[PDB]
Amino acid sequence: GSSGSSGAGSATITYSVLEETDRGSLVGNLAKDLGLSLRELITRGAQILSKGNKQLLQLEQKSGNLLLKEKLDREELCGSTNPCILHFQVLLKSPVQFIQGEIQLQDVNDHAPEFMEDESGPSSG
Repeated sequence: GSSGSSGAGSATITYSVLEETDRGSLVGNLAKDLGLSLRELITRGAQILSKGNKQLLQLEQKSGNLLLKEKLDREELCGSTNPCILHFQVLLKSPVQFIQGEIQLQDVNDHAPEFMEDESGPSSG
């Protein structure tokens, strides 16, 4: 059997946060993101990996919320530059595991219509 081939995409998670994010601001949910439980995140010790020395993130690991270390700067990360995405990774302990998350800039400006969803019905004849 054979059926062509294709598939790409490194980023697994994408967060939303401005650029002037204040220190101690909730970037997003990690344990709730993957839909995992704090415990699971705790057991596997889930932390934020940003930069070699001094991290710009700190997962309290209490409610699964990404906390900023300090007040960002600009150039340090991106500052204007595009796409302007933070570079981080979720570190896990035995079983040691790592993820390739991402931080998208708060580019909220669409909203779009939405209101619940539920559809399903086959057809044939």
